[PDB]
Amino acid sequence: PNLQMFGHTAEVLVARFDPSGSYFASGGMDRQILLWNVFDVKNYGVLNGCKGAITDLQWSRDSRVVYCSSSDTHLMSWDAVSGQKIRKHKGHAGVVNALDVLKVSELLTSVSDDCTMKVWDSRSKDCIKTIEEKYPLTAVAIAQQGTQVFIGGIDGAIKIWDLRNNHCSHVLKGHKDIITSLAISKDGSSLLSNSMDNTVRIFDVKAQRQLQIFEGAIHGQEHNLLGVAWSRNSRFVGAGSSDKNVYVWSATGDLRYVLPGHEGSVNHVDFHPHQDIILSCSSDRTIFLGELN
Amino acid sequence: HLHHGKSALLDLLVYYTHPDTKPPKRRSLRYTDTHYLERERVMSIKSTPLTLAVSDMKGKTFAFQCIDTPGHVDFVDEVAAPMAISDGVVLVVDVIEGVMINTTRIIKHAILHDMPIVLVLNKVDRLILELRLPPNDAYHKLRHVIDEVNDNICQISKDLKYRVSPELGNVCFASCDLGYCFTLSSFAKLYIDRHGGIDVDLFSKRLWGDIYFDSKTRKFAKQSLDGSGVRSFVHFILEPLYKLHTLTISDEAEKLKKHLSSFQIYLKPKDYLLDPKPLLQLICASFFGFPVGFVNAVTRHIPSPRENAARKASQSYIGPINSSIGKAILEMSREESAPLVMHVTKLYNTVDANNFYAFARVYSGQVKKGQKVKVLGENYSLEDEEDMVVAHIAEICVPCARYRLHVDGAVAGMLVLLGGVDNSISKTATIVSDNLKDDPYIFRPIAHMSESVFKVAVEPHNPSELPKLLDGLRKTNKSYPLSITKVEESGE
Amino acid sequence: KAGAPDLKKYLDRQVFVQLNGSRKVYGVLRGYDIFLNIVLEDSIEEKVDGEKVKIGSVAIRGNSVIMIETLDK
Amino acid sequence: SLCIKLLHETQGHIVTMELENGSTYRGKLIEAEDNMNCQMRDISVTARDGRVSHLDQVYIRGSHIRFLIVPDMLRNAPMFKVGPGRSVPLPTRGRR
Amino acid sequence: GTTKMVSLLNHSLNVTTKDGRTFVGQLLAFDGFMNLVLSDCQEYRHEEKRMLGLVILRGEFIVSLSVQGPPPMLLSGPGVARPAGRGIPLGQAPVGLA
Amino acid sequence: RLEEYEFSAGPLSVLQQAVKNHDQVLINCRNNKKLLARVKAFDRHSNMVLENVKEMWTEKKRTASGGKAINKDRFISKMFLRGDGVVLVVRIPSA
Amino acid sequence: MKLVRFLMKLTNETVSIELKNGTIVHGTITSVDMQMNTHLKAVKMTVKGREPVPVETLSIRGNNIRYYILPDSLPLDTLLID
Amino acid sequence: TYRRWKLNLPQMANLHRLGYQLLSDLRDDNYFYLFNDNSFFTAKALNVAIPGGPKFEPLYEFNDIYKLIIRHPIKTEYRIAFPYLYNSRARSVALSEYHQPSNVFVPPEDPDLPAFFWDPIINPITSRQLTLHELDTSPEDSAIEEDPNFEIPFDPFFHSEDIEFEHTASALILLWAPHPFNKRSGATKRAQDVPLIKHWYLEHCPPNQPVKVRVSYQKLLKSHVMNKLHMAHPKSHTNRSLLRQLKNTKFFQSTSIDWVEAGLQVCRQGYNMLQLLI
RNA sequence: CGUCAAAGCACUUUGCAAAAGCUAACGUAUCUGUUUCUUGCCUUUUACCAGAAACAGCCGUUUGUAAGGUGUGCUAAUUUGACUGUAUAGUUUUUGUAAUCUUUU
Ligand SMILES: Nc1nc2c(ncn2[C@@H]2O[C@H](COP(=O)(O)OP(=O)(O)O)[C@@H](O)[C@H]2O)c(=O)[nH]1
Repeated sequence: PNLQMFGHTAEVLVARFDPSGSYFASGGMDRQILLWNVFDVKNYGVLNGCKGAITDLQWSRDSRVVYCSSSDTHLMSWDAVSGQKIRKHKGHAGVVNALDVLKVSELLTSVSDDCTMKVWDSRSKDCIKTIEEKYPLTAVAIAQQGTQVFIGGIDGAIKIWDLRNNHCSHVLKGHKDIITSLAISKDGSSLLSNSMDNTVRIFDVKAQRQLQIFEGAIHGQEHNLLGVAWSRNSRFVGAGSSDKNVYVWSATGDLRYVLPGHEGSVNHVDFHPHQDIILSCSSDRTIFLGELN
Repeated sequence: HLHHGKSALLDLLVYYTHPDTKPPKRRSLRYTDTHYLERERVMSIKSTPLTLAVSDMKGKTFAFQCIDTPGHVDFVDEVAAPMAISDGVVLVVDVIEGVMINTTRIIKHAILHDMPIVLVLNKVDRLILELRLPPNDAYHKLRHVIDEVNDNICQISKDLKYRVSPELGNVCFASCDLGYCFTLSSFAKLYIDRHGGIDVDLFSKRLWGDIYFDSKTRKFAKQSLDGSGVRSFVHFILEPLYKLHTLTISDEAEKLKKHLSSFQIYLKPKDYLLDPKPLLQLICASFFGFPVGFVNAVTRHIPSPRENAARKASQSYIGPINSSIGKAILEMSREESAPLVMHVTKLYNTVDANNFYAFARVYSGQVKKGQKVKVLGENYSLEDEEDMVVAHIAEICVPCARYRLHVDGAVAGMLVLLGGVDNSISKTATIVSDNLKDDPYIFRPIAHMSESVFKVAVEPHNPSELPKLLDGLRKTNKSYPLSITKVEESGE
Repeated sequence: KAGAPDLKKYLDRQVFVQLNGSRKVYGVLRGYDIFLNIVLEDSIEEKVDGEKVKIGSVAIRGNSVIMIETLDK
Repeated sequence: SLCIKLLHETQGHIVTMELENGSTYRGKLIEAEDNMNCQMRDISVTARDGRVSHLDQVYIRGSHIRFLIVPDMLRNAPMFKVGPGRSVPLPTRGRR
Repeated sequence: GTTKMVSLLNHSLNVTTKDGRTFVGQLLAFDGFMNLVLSDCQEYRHEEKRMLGLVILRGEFIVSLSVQGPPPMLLSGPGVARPAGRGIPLGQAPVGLA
Repeated sequence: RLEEYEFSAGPLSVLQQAVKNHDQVLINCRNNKKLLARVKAFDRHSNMVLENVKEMWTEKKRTASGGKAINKDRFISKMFLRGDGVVLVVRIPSA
Repeated sequence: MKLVRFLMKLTNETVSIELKNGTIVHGTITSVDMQMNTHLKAVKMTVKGREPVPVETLSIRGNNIRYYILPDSLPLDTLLID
Repeated sequence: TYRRWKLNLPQMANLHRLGYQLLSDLRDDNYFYLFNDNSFFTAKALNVAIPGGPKFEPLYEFNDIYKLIIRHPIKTEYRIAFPYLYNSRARSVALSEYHQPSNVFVPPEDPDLPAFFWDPIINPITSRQLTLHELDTSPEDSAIEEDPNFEIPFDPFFHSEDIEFEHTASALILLWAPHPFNKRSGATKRAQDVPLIKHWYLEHCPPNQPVKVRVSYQKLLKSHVMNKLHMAHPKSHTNRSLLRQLKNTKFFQSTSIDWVEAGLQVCRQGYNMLQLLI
């Protein structure tokens, strides 16, 4: 099958599976996160409260608590079993754009239009660290180790920071413009990155040079943050584009699947943790589950 | 007597125990009326039973097993029925009406069967607002009611084992509208818990009249008031009631805050900007708390089911006391071995008119589902066994007016609702277990305090449906003690 | 505080008190206190030997008291 | 307070207790107090030695009690909220 | 205060007393004098045990407190699914341009 | 109200006097273990915060074979003493 | 107007507490009350005439506390002020 | 928005005192006995008619004179009290409220004497008819005789407040007033839904009136029954409201003006709207 | 009144949902229509007389929730909830009758 489920009122942004592979969550401009099943593809809770639009979901690695990143500074927290509020992580003085989580579900990183990175504990309700750069930040990724945090800004310079040192250790180079989504592999050994130059580049974690520049997935005037993912094997790379197409790569530098279906710009493509399924979201208010037999 | 505030007394308890329940706006609430006929008319009609977990001074919880009785003069039937089961009688009397008919008619009939009495002077608040008597002249109007109770006692017995008076503990001043019942002992506590150390007992003796208090000497006397001797009662109870029902009311809301802060009652500022009667209710329920007095005034005078077993078995049981059943009653045996003894008086309609629950006191042992049971009648004797009939106990349940508590095993001491045992029964009908030692005896058929008298003929409007009417007339005889059917020679 | 105890039913009756130091006394109960200080008349000791010495009117302290009994029902 | 009301509720039942004395007493309880006074009947004492005795009536001082032992059904009993300006727990319809 | 003491409520506790004896069981009720009520209690005088039941201790008698164990123990949103389809667009290029 | 009055005139004034004079003190305890130190602050219950404390207390070997008096000292930097343990205070000046 | 108020500042540090009972207790303080009732975290307490046993959440009936042996790093002058 | 209002005691006092000439004077309800919305239903169903009240269309061997006992005819009033007893084949009937407590509050005519003053209408209270028990000690004597010297050091609760206050008179008069005034904090109806003088035509007509009137009184009463008979209980629904839909399109604008202007406005608008049709 | 927690707050405009759960005024008010029947006055049908049952509309009411508007504060104010909320060194609990020794198994 394919399954193009409808439900949201307005532009949807982010849609992700549990780490387990038993649910979706989705939510964009609706101010409504809508949970789903995978295997009778039905809705669940209408997580209501966020007074800004959602920009990023992420399941806790317990598969119970959910975290948002509203446009009104809040980062909310939700008990996916019951569906009640837990907290309002009040901090930033602007619009949050990305979130990331660890193994230990306890630490979270967010990224504002205040040019401020901030690490959060799920127990304090306050910031543990505050890394002020200069130009409004956009994408962030934290490693599996719980050590390296990658920041993506407007300079095209993916900076790398550790939790012990807090020094500008390294800076990725050769990306001319804008970053819309970082993504660390299931190894902890390589990033993915969507630039506004349409060069969906991979980078190294440890020597730190490029690997493979992919090219063929356009951003334009919309200025949405488009996403990228690593497949459960780390064989395939799934980048969406404003051309209504989900450009899946071969990770060897070869375009295999280029499946259309959406009527509007695509945002955050994902992969299921085990069985080969693709979550693809788009302003359109629609979502697909593209499979491979 | 009618509308004296019986059904509303229990409601006052209910409210404190069942948090969800709220008063309908138009009309009072009358928990324990239930029947839609009892609500169109508004008068209670069929006596209903309750049980609830009521607390006491200090805190001890007992399980009351109350029974609202119809106060209309014509259903005295359904006063007497449970009289042959209960361990005592609580009275309710209106401090404005006084002691009308049914109050005598019952007091008299109650002492005959050695029922110890507990007075509850209801609607006192009313005599402060409706009548607006001054506090001293109201005292006389109270005392007067208590006396007149006793003038109906004196006629039936000159004994001073009974004698209803607040000095002792029998009498309870309460208004079931505003939510407060107190005895003299309870009012005392109030002062005492707020002011160091004296006995409750050495206080409450002196609070009743023909006694006075000198604020100068701080001591009591029978001395006729020299100057400003008031009357202990009116000094320590009424006049600091009277104030309440004129502080709340008269919108001196600045004062109330300072005074109610003394007692550490803290309201929200919305509540003063509220409404007279339902502000009152809110204050009077925050100051006099739970109706503790009335609890303490029952558990001290109405005896526990064991103690009364001795006396109650003598006047009701026909047979000998020396027998094994006569003995098992006296000790209130709660074993398997013991013979099972009930005593059914009233049957209750259920939510559809089809069936009848039974209401019997379990006098001995245990009752459980599916037991074989010899259900005796009235005309029974050791000679003929034509009255007795075997039957199976379908459901045992504990009553609470509207809801019911499904129980597996009954026990001696309790009142119960039985399922299944109907068809043999019409009016009184003792139950007794089948497998027994010989000669099971009956319980005395209730003494109704009014003959039937009024007569009415009943033919069906269509004669083809005469069976159903006949089936119906049997069902009345079940749920209406004094009714009697009697087919005429003609066909009526 | 100061709950005046229920010793009304013991007034003008014989008693068998026990006190601290395993020492005990018989007497007619005359009066009692908030703190349970007691007034006994016709006070007789019960020594560890068992030798019973008549004393008279006596005021036992509250603190000391362990308990208070009745000889005859 | 609730630790006192539970006591008052076991009046009538049979109770075991321990005193600073060292001995334990067992009997039907008739009256209690906020002080922790007691009034019991048909008591069966058992000291450190093991010496049994009979005491018809007894009064106590709470100060002298170490701890009580109470029947089992007294665990389903209600534990109320009490309030700032009330002595006895009881249930509460009114404000708070 | 007594904010901490409410937090202990309904936990299995280990309570040492002035005598040396140690009681164990859940905590049902608590006081300003530190009167504790305990459920299904067991003393350990010391290779020893006894079963009591419900025990009410005084404040005088109690020394220390310690937890043994922990406390004992949105229907359907609007969204709907559908099957497949995957239409091809005649045009290429981005969404806003043309 | 009246608590202020007694701190100046009464018995407790001599600690307030001594502790302000920067004085040392000998305290006899209920533990049978005397305390020798200099005081920082005190209270109406005799709840005292001591600094640089040194104890003096006897002992026995208690049938080691199947014993004699031994004195033992220990220095403590800071010590809050609950006044219930105190039985006797000796407010001795250096001068 | 109490020295007890100073102990509410004390929270967080470790102390070896002595009691009337004659025990000794190393552990971190969490909270201190006006009635002296202290609660401790990560405790190693030892009884008079027994081996030391570690307890997680110890709390003490203030009445029994003889004295706190405070850590040497704590400034007294700052804490004695309201 | 002007929903919900809360009024002071003295204010409600004046309003009462100003409106006095309109609102009623019954307080009891017993007054109505056979003049309730229920009774009038049964009348309608039994096809009988009660004297002062309305009269509708109809709605819809064993007897033997020699078996009956003729003793006092049995009136129509009797059937409308106990319809199941005195009347046979009784259907579509409603049973009425049998009696209420009876109010014993007479309001103070001469407002100088205090709020709590023994009125001369109440009977003396004498009790020389009675015969009580006898005890030698006497309850009061005994109670003091046990210990006369004992004391109570604290004195009563409200020993500084006096039983009356400034408004405690005015207030008691309200408690026992007709609906709208007793409330002292309401809701806010609309001028159409405040009937003013409906209670004139319930109480039932004072004597010595002409037939012109007495007939009108009934016709008014009929209506009031006939509604209270069919009143439905309202259906659940979301609020439509036309006049806020039109306000949400771009074709209507809002402004505030004088009444008489907007009366003329309409009166004209309609003139033209017919002319253009003609 | 006191603590803790949550939240901007009061006032207002629209949108969207609901409103017998255990016999009860969503509205102490109250109007028109359709169908099916029964009777009135009647022969032109409409327009009507005045009862019933079954459906409908209309004029209104309440609540929750979402987005807004005005005035005020976001270096504050207000609301809302929750609570095992009082201070006692001199006899019944938190300013100790404790301390100490020795023998038995
Ligand atoms: N003013 C006032 N009226 C009361 C009070 N208690 C009950 N009532 C009235 O008395 C009636 C209750 O009658 P009730 O005794 O429950 O009915 P019964 O079953 O026939 O006795 C209601 O109309 C109440 O308004 C009271 O304390 N004060």
